[PDB]
Amino acid sequence: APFVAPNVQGRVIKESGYNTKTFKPAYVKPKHVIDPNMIIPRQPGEALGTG
Amino acid sequence: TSLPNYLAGNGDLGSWEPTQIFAGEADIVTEGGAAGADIEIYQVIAKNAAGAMVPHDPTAT
Repeated sequence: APFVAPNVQGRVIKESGYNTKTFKPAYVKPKHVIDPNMIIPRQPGEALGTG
Repeated sequence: TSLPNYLAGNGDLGSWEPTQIFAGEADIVTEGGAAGADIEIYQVIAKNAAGAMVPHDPTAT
C-alpha cells in the first residue's frame, strides 16, 4: 500500500480484468471397402486342403 | 509323385497378401470391348484407331 503524508488526499489504485479461451473439436472419419477379394482367399483358422 | 517321404524336413506352403482396389464410393460402369494387344490384370487401357483396346501408353503420335 502506498505511503501518503497525512495532509494530502491519497491515491487511486488501478485494477485489471481477465481473458477468455475457446476451442473446437477436430473430426475423424476412416472407412474400409470390402471386396470379394478381401473375402474369398483362406483365413488362418481353416483346415488345409478343403475349407 | 509315386513315393511318399518318411524323413523329417520342413517347408513353407507360401504367403498371401490382400490386394485392395477400391478407394471410394463412386458408381461403377463396365463394358467389354475387343482387345488389340495383351492386357494384364488391372491395366489402364486406351483405344486405337481401329476401335480395339490397346493398353495405355502416351507419347504416341
